[PDB]
Amino acid sequence: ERQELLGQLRRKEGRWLAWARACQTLLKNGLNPQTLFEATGFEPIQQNQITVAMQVYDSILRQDPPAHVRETYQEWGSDLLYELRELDQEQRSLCAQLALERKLDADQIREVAKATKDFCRLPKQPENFDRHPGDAVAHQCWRLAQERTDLTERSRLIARGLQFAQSAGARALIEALLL
Amino acid sequence: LTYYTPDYTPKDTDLLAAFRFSPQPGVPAPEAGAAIAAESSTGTWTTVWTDLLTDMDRYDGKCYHIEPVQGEENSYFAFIADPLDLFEEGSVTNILTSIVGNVFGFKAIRSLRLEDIRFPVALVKTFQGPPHGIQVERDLLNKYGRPMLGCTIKPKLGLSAKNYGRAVYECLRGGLDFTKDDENINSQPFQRWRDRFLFVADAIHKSQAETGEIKGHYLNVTAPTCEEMMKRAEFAKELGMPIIMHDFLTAGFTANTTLAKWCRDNGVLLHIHRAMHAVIDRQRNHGIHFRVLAKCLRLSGGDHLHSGTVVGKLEGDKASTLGFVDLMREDHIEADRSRGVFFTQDWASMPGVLPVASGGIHVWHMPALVEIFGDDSVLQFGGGTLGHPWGNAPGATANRVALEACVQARNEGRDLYREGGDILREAGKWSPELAAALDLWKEIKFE
Amino acid sequence: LTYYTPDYTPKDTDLLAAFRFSPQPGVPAPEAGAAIAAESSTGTWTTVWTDLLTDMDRYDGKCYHIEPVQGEENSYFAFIADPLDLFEEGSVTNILTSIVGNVFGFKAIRSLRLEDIRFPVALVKTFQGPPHGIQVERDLLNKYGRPMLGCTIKPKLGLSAKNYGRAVYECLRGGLDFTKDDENINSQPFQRWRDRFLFVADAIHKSQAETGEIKGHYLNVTAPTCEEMMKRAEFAKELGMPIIMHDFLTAGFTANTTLAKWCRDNGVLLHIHRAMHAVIDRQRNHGIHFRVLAKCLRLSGGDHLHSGTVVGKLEGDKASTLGFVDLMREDHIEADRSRGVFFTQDWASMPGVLPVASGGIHVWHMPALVEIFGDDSVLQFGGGTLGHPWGNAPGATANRVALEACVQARNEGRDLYREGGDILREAGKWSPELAAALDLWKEIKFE
Amino acid sequence: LTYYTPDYTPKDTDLLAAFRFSPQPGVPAPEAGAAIAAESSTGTWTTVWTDLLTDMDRYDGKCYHIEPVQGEENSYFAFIADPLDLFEEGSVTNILTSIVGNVFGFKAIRSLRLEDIRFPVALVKTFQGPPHGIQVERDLLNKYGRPMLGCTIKPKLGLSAKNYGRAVYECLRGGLDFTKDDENINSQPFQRWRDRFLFVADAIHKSQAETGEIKGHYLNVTAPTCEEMMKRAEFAKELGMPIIMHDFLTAGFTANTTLAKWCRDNGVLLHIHRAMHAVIDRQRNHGIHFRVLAKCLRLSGGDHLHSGTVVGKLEGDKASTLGFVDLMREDHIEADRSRGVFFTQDWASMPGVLPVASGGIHVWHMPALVEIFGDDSVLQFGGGTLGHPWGNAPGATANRVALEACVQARNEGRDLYREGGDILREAGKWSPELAAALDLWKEIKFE
Amino acid sequence: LTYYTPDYTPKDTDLLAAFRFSPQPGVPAPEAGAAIAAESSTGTWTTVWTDLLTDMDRYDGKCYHIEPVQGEENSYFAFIADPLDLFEEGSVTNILTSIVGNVFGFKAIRSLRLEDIRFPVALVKTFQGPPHGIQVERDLLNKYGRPMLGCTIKPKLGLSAKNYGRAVYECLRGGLDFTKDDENINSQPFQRWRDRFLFVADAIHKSQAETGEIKGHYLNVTAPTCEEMMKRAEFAKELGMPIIMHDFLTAGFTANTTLAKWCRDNGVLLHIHRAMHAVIDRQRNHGIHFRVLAKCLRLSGGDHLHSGTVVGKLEGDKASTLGFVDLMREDHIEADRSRGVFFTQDWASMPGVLPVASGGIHVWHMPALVEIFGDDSVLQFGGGTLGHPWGNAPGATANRVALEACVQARNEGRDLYREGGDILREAGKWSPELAAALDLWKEIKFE
Repeated sequence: ERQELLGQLRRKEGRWLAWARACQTLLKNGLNPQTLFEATGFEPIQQNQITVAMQVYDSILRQDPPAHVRETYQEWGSDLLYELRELDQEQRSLCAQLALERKLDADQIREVAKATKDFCRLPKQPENFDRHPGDAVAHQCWRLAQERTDLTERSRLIARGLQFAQSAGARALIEALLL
Repeated sequence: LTYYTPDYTPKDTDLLAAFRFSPQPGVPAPEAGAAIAAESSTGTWTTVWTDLLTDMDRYDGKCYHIEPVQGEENSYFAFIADPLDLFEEGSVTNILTSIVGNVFGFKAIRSLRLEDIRFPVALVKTFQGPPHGIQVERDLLNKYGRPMLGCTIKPKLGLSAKNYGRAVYECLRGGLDFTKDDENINSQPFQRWRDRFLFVADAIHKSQAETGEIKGHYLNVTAPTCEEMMKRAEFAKELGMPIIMHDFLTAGFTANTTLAKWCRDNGVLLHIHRAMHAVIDRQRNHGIHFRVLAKCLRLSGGDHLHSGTVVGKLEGDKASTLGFVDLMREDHIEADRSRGVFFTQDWASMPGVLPVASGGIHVWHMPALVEIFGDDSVLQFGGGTLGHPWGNAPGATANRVALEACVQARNEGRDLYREGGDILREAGKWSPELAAALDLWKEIKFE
Repeated sequence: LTYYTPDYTPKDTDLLAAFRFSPQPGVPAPEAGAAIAAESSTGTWTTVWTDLLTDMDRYDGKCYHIEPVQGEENSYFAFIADPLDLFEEGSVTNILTSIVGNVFGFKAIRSLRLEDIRFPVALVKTFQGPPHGIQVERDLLNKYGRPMLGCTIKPKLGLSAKNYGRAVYECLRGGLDFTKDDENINSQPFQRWRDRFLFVADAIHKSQAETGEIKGHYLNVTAPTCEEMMKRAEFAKELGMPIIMHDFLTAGFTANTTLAKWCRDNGVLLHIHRAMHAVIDRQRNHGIHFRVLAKCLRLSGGDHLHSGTVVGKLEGDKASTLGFVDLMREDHIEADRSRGVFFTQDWASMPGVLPVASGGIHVWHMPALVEIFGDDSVLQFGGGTLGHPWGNAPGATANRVALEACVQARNEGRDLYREGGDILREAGKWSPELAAALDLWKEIKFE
Repeated sequence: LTYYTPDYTPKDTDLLAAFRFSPQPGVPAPEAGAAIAAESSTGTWTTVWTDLLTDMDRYDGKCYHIEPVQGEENSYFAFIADPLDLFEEGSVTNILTSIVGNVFGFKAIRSLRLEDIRFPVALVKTFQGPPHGIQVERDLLNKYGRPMLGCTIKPKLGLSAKNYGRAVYECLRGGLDFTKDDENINSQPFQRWRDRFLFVADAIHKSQAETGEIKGHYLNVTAPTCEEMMKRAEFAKELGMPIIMHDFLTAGFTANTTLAKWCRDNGVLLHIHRAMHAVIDRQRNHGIHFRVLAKCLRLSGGDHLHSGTVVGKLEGDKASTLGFVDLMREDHIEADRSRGVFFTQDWASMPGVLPVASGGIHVWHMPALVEIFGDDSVLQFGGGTLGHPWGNAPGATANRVALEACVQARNEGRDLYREGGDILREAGKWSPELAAALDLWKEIKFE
Repeated sequence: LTYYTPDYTPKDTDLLAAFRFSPQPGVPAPEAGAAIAAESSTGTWTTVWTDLLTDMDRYDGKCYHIEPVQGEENSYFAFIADPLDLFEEGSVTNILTSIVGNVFGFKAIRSLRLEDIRFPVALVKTFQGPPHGIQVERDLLNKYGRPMLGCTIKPKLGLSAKNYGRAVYECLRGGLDFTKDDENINSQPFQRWRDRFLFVADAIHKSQAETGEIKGHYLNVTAPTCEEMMKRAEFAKELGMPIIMHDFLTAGFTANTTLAKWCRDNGVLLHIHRAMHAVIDRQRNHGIHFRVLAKCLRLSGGDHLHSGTVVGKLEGDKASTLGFVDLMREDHIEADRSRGVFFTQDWASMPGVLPVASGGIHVWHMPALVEIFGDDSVLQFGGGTLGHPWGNAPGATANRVALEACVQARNEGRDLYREGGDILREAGKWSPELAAALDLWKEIKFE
């Protein structure tokens, strides 16, 4: 079924999707994981890295990314989208648009994706709050920053602790702290 | 005895351990806290002839806090602090000996439970660490997308050399990743430790020859003497077995640290069975928590660790179990009381231990499992009454099909806690073994 | 699950262990007993493909009791039974792993406490035993009429080479038989393990040269690795120290059995410091009893054993301790529930372990101390606030005078538990140090 | 290349090293600083194919500062930062290999000098440390109030087995504390290493027999092969010599640390003679500083280490030496640019190394010496033309008399930098050897 | 001090070393030369009591020259000598310790640079030599007509076991002869030290299975202690790797001589990385020259040696490198000042070390490379920005193709310094990878 479709893999031609579309279709030839990299040139660790955000891109065709979140997102967020594998269809594009409007060092959303995973588990959302990474982070300090007692380990969440400009509730609840 | 809460500005190294504390009545609370602080080191200001000359004030284990338990009668959390120099490099035994060796049961309080421990960056770095990382273990095993598979060989006993090893070959050729001995198949005179190792070894080798996947069995080396332990380990390396299993708490930390340093020396993966744990960690008012053993056993290194599962447990207990699952894969962890992590602990690139759950779980629990442990874990089977009425190798094949379909359907993005039963139903449409697995149990516990 | 009370005539070998048992309500009692019996071996009749073919009925751990506790709500001891072949020769670790490794906390009962253990004659004989007998230890030490003397060097820390060495010399010379270093005085970077051994060794050496009595110090060899342990032990034999001390429960039974076999191999006496023995044995509904550790630690041999004392304790507790205290020196022991010995146990000439008591005891309890432990024991001092203003060596001299007068006045036949105070008081008539000891405390507790 | 000064908030572990930096003209300054930062790790962001898939941003050695030198043309101090994971536990060799292995001479700048290095508390605790502390060395030597004494045996060569050992006998009999040979003395075919060790050993033993003070002379073990080195060093251990001397920089840290680990594994002192430390630290624009080297030596684990003296040197240079002199006795040191401490450094109870000064110093320099090094040091003699025209034994005796009488001046309270000449004048009134020492030189350099 | 120029008739053994010498003003020139001669051995005629009985005149290090530098202010090379007996057999450490250990920075002269060294025939035939010759290395590798190929892996970190193992496959398979990791790669927390070896080893073995050429990787064994070093190096031989790499100057000559004697003992080739060289050899007035390290490192044997390259430096400096480049291959070398050879040196059939150049040179310098090092060398790649935009294995093939064609061109007789660009242009006419190599750079630096 495949003639000369590995030469583009061999020559390293294509941005990033011409790698992943190719490897996923090619994986149903008969060769195992230790055969496609035993020639073309693809480490197993990375062979799986782009062997999922393939399917995360299949997952994020819920909303259309409005031509400002797909320009340089054609072959980027490799480990960024690789690590998110426990998100809710309703947040996979919502966490990615945060990662492309925040511009931090490539692996930083592994920690928000755990507290977000915990946020979409409690039988019922908290009232005057919504399900989002911006709110989860803001509500993450409630069971952390608030739990804290000292100004040394309680004033470090004045920027990363909140920054949920997507929920007034958290902003209205983060007012009695200027004490 | 004035160490009650002098606010201390608790510091970088500091060994900040905590305690679930319950006095006997007729005892004021912070005096008993400073009693803990004095009993931890240099008891109760023991009067010497030099106390008028020199002040012993460099090594005081020093309490600084008191806070009553939310929703409890006569109990509070005391935060202890021990500066640096009370501990040896290399030892977890010295850690436990210094902290809790005599402090419990000092006939003033009713009960006491060592709940948590903070390990500093300047003590974490001087230990051995695990023999291999999660990364390095996946590197040696080429298992890159899914959790690892395992079952326990049944029955326990009366199932001798050819019996046991060729049952291992059948149950492993069915498609699993690992098989283990249980805790008590040491060198017992119906089944000598020699030939079990030989036959299990040959079974692994022929199974690697057929299936083309790297395979392994958890060999038990729980030994009476340390020389017996090193001898059985050296035979395990002589025939090239990738992993050995060794219980930690009954064998002891000196044997375990020695065996871990050996596994670093020869490059063999290391499994730990948490036998005899329920003696110490069950009651909610007296003992130590399994979390403290989990951090200490990440230090005295191991590559695997039984941790148990969450099936129908209480919500806060499930959150606590997730808490100390998170204490051994992440290397920078914040502090949640409701998950039971009282301290913000760094690990300074120690490549933490894989957890592995083993309870009475069949395949319908599998869509919960990949929902809970994510990807970085090993999953067990074969505990209770789950004898496959077709066979053990068909059971292993059905297990492999089940986990492959579950990992791929989690990759599908279908919220697999909700639809995992239907996932397995469409998965068994061509595999008759998985159809039998559908037939033998059910999943209508809850949504 | 039909292993309730089938009598079956409990037999010679049989490993007849017992349990203090407390269910959660909604549980019938003997079904939970057979649940203990099934969880001890081959859990809950796990269904296999050979069941219909072969009956697994040679290694079942059937119980034979259900007796409610006299004076307790929901509490009745259950006598189990495990035949022979579930246990390895040489190991106490396999004993604990087989009996209580997973049985506790199986989420059906409220609580469970391993209370007692019967060891058969055909398993007792295959272990190492202690390195030396009470007989043999007296033979090596020439201490033939009195209990042995000991104090703890105070303070705990900040008391380095010379400071720790010179202090030991005075305390030892004063007239004691032994001294023991701080439990957590392992190789900590303010006090390296090298020079403490060198100075204590020289200290003891010089002491003997002067006093003409065989002397010794309890050297601590609690080590991280087993190779560190063997290295420190080999240095302890290189300079000729008669005894080493080593805590058992945090270091672990594999290290302890190895070290005991080493002490047999080189002929050195062996002390064991019960460290963290309350984190398991304190609560009266959950854990194991210290008695079971005492029998297991007589097996994985040791020549001494901290056992604590009876000063103002409860009557049944005092008797309980005595019960287990006489369940080691004797080699043929009957069964008393009120002393806590549930089984009639033989030892087949194992020369059992000396006990040694260490609590907050001054000389006033000297008459009572001997009155309790008779002659075959070691007695400690220096725990709490008993700093002798005159001096540590005057304190040791007063101690020696006190014990000599107490042993001789017990030989006088006058009630030592009635005329104790008078004896000591009258004795101090020429020794001013003992007169200061009379001055510093009192014994008007009772008759 | 954007790492210029992004302010970084420099952190706890961070390995904050500094540099004396001088570009070639036509080079902008912070680009060359980020060139240092890139050359320290992952050079100039080496183009790769995984750079468009993964950002390599966890291990960047990251510069953050620029500050021009006060009173210098075309030079500034750059503060580098390397986070944690670029360094192995146990190695100083990996430290030097990572920091300065290729960074110097990269053909863009004129010159570069590694000036300082701040070790973290989570990396300096994982090293061995010295074999013995200043405390522990005084404990083994019973020298409690005064600095230690030493002379070099003269001449260097042609002074064979009976000559050398018996020559040290007189010197050691005189009253000195130590007597070490010069670097060039290893196993050279006019003087085989065997018999020098034997005769020096016998001289030490007979001198201890006569004088009653613990004695010991440095025994160079600088060896070609590690096996040979250990072999010759082993002899000393068997002959019970308390200390061995071994040069560090020509023999190598690899062979040094290994020997240092064996030094604390047998309990023997350690003498590190800084040989070849002028052709790597002399020029003020290119090299590494002795201070940095000194820190590394402390990490290795040496007891003594030649640190030279201040006799008529420049004020800032004298202070500089003093600044680094304390950088190895104190364990918590602040930061002075004029002294040397560029960044505050903790040591976490590493018991730092004794310094020892060896220059062309006679006894009139002795009232400066105890003025400078206080009490915690060793003092040398015998460098230049100071052949005592009476004799070596008398000369040594005179030296001891001087220091002994001097140390009294320090305790007296006479400001001994001012009156030390008159102190020696009243000291020589009964000792004729010290009177000859008064005769042979003078002290009127300055007040 | 009379050793100025007494013409000496400089002899056969004589250790005739030289010096680049620069006084401070106010110093007469030959007195400072005799000061060097006295400081080298038995300093400044140190007085003694046997100076009027025996004349110390057998071991003096008198000089025999004082010629001013052609084209320099205050700079004249001195020719000091040292007869035989100041040096141990087997040691380079003793050589450096005797010659330059304290001579530099003796506060009389401004600066001093150890420029050259003559090794006698009765002292250069008593050292181990290299483990294998150039001949013997070609014998073990079957590489008979061309220089060997090698490209350092990139990135420098974050590129772990399987990722750093599979990446070596392409680089090696593509067609190279060797690959080598950088100094900073030793045992780190982000990448074990044994794991990497295993993966790397396997890559080599499978690549030998496919290509049919003997292949190898330069494994780094820079270790903290000696035991660890030997231990890690021992594993390499067990796995069967043909060569190990080990930096010399930071690890130290004792470790290096021991490792070289080990490589003779097991027959493994030996690579040396010249890390930390630029600290010592860069400035033209102070230090030692890399040439002296090159001769000393030919003695303390090694089979390879990084030596750099003459890409486009000054002609005067270019020749200098060549001068020291022929101080290993040849075994009978004349003396050129404009080349480095200050005195003719024999080697008595020591089979000298292969050089290897590693700079920012791509395939454009390949034609020139063959022009300089002839045939007996190894050539490196991958330093700066030369990431092949096709791939590393296409780059490897291109590299081999280039050198291969280049070698042929040189063999043809076309004066390849002139036409080498056109040679590569006709070479890339069928290889597209070499055409990309033509595309990415250029050669129009000069004719």
